[PDB]
Amino acid sequence: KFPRVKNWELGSITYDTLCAQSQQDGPCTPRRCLGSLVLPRPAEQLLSQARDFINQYYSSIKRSGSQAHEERLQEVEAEVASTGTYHLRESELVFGAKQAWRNAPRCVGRIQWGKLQVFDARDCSSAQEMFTYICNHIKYATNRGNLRSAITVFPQRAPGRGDFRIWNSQLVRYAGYRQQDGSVRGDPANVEITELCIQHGWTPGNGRFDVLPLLLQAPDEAPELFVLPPELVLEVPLEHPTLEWFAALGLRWYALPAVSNMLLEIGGLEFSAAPFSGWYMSTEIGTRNLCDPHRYNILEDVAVCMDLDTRTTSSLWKDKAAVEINLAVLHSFQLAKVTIVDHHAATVSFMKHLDNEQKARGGCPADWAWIVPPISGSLTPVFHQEMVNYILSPAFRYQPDPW
Amino acid sequence: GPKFPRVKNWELGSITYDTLCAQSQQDGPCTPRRCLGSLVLPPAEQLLSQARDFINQYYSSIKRSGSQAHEERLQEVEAEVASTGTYHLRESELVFGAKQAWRNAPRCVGRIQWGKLQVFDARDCSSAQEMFTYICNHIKYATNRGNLRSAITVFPQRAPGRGDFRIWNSQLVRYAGYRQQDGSVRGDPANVEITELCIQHGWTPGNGRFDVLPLLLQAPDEAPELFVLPPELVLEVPLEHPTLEWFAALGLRWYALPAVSNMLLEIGGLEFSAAPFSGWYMSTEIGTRNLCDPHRYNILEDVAVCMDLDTRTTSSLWKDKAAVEINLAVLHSFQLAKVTIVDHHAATVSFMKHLDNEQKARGGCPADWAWIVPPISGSLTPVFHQEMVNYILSPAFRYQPDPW
Ligand code: HEM
Ligand code: HEM
Ligand SMILES: Fc1cccc([C@@H]2C[C@H]2CNCCc2ccnc(-n3ccnc3)n2)c1
Ligand SMILES: Fc1cccc([C@@H]2C[C@H]2CNCCc2ccnc(-n3ccnc3)n2)c1
Ligand SMILES: C[C@H](O)[C@H](O)[C@H]1CNc2nc(N)[nH]c(=O)c2N1
Ligand SMILES: C[C@H](O)[C@H](O)[C@H]1CNc2nc(N)[nH]c(=O)c2N1
Ligand SMILES: [Zn+2]
Repeated sequence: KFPRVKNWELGSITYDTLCAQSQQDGPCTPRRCLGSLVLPRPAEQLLSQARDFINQYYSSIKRSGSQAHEERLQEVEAEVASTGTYHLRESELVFGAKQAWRNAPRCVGRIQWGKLQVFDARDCSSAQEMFTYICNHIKYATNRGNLRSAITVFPQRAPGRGDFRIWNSQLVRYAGYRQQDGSVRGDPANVEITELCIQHGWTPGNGRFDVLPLLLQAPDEAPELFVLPPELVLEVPLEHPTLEWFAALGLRWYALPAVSNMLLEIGGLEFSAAPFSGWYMSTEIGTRNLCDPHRYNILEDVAVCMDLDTRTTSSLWKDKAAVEINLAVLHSFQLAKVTIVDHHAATVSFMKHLDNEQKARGGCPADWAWIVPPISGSLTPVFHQEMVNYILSPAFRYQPDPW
Repeated sequence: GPKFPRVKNWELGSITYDTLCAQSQQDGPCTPRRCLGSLVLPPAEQLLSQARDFINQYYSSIKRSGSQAHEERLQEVEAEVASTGTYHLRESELVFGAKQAWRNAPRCVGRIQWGKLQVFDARDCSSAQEMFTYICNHIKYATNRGNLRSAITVFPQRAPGRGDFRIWNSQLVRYAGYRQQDGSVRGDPANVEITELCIQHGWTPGNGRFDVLPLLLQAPDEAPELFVLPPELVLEVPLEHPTLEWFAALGLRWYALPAVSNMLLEIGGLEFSAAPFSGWYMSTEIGTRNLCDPHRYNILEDVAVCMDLDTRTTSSLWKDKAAVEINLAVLHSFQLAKVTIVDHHAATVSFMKHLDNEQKARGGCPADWAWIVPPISGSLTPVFHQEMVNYILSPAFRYQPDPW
């Protein structure tokens, strides 16, 4: 019933009892484990999800069974009975957003979970207003390089009405231009979104690091294009502490990691546009974004500037170049006074979070394959830590692309 | 469309479906409620159905399903179980089964080599002394003066009303771990218990960082007997670095032959409690895990100090830098010494070729992503980007409790 979780570096053992509170099935069965997969393959339901969330909320403020708790359940029930849905109070919304971050099994930054600035954008009626809200989010979150975690929450989904959506997967993303020679200029992950922007009237550049406009969509309307004021998008030129030629590569990356295509679920309510941001863990940039074969793919270039032997895998040229690239990102961000956390510091804080959560809730949902960094896996403490994965609500969730 | 797990490669955008998992007869640890896949360790009628299933697998592999010889073997196996409670594998059945168990092992990245496995039948073994002889032969053959060859030696199966053949050591070759008076450990902390067991059984212990352990071998219903491997049979490689000249002065070394000796080999319901197998190392096994794990030799800080790195801050990436050079040293030294080894790049590439082979041959391949992805430079290898389905097929290798 209760999974036994072991750390193999320390020999310590916990028991996850929190998993029992999961109301949603993952993709695994006793026959086969599908844990390495990236994506998933009435009014009484909503009401039960609502009562549960409201119960969580009043529990969190040490007010269970109190009159305001009882009265709040009646409101929710009254509203659902009459309208098929209900609405959250701002304080409840704030609670729900923090819990969803807390419950996100793939996020290594969760030690920070209680410190989230929540912007209520539920009074938004147009793409233009979404743009204003997003611009303020970016300004606030970026804070001249001293990054602060934030989420802005747009109006919830409603029956038989189009969703508010941000079409971009992040608020800040570099264009990928499919050249005719089959190659890709810029970021290949973004070829499609780049093409949608062009179709909807965007004048493209021809750089490797052209910041994309946002396609914002108000319900049942064509999306609208919005260029971000370049002074809002903080960026960090990449150079290397000891290799002078590195800066010549023309490499750079943006400060603000803001996810804008995930769905936020709270108490049965769904928020289809609720962009959030924290700060980068350096491997996301140095390893995945810059070195993935299907991304900027710079490994061989850097390796050659380092005069390494590309001819054979056994010279570990890839491993060597990857380390210098990650060191460059960390150095550069530190020099530009922009918040960043290395994979060692991050995983150490995550272990502390696991311990905090073990005492607070009896467990912590974690996706080992995502928590372990893409380089130097076993060099970090989380590699040696068993982990249980499961879905708790409030939750962040993937959703289909609006097109 | 298809009612089977959809598996995606995110580097190449290609998709497959695993139909093979439908053949899984054993539940793993996961449920729809929670995934437990990161966990390291999470009656005649029964035997007969396992036996019938294996015999069917065997006759399929030789393309004789439905044949007279197929149906006679089924009747032959059921008769044996009916009168003895158990049965016995033909020689070629054992060879097939051993290979299929390796082919089926979700955690082994070396499975491209699965068809090339030398199977030594030792089911006639009747003493601990004889077990030692068979093991020495295995080591000699498998080591082959550095030109390593995959092999397994199969000792007699569990018999009802009789004690097991057991090799107490977790590997045929492992280094002693001596608990110190200050609480530290000299040698390999992984092997402290087995080391103390060897001493309790009369071994005269050394006091180096790399003393080869003797073997504790247990014949049925007898106390384990102790055997020292003649040093010339145990091939070792002193570790040096191709450019850092001081690395050789660290006096680090590792053994050539990676031989797992404590796992249970299950075929058709028959259980072989002693069936040691060996391949060749993937270099990260030694350079990253054995040498840099905090609870193993833990040499990262020592090497980083020699490299004059800033060990006072995480953001200098001193651990990453040191780990790279250690792995390079491992590869460089094995190659210099002409001892077979494979780096994590070549290994993972070959495993991808294996996935493609198995997709065509069986409609999938059970694989443990957390074990297949190497402990350094994960996303720089192609397997990181490959979704993987994990499930238990049989024949299988399984963990089994330590015999003490
Ligand atoms: C404060 C510093 C933060 C750090 C260092 C951090 C770190 C990370 C990292 C490295 C990932 C893996 C992403 C990937 O590799 O694609 C991740 C995932 C995730 N994080 Fe964070 N995060 C932070 C803040 C936040 C905040 C404020 C939220 C929400 C309010 C959040 C929610 C999530 C979610 C839902 C995922 C999974 C994304 C997906 O499945 O694509 N994180 N985090
Ligand atoms: C020929 C070259 C081989 C290579 C490069 C190789 C590689 C590996 C590696 C890297 C692991 C992970 C073990 C760990 O990290 O602790 C592993 C596990 C495993 N291998 Fe191999 N292997 C090879 C040959 C063999 C052979 C001949 C067999 C059996 C017939 C085998 C069966 C297994 C099994 C059962 C495991 C799981 C071990 C466990 O769970 O503790 N491998 N292999
Ligand atoms: F096609 C796809 C289907 C599912 C997921 C995919 C890639 C994994 C999703 C990216 N995951 C989040 C990436 C990201 C980017 C920027 N910031 C964060 N971030 C910020 C705070 N915490 C995480 N995360 C592609
Ligand atoms: F206490 C424990 C409980 C379960 C597993 C554990 C460690 C993971 C098992 C070691 N796994 C095998 C390591 C190994 C060593 C030498 N050779 C191989 N090998 C040889 C061919 N293929 C793999 N494997 C401890
Ligand atoms: C197939 C595999 O699950 C996929 O490559 C995962 C692995 N772990 C990851 N971990 C993080 N942090 N981010 C990712 O995108 C992925 N991708
Ligand atoms: C907790 C985690 O499951 C454990 O440390 C695993 C991770 N992946 C591994 N992968 C391999 N190849 N070998 C291992 O011993 C482990 N250990
Ligand atoms: Zn699972």
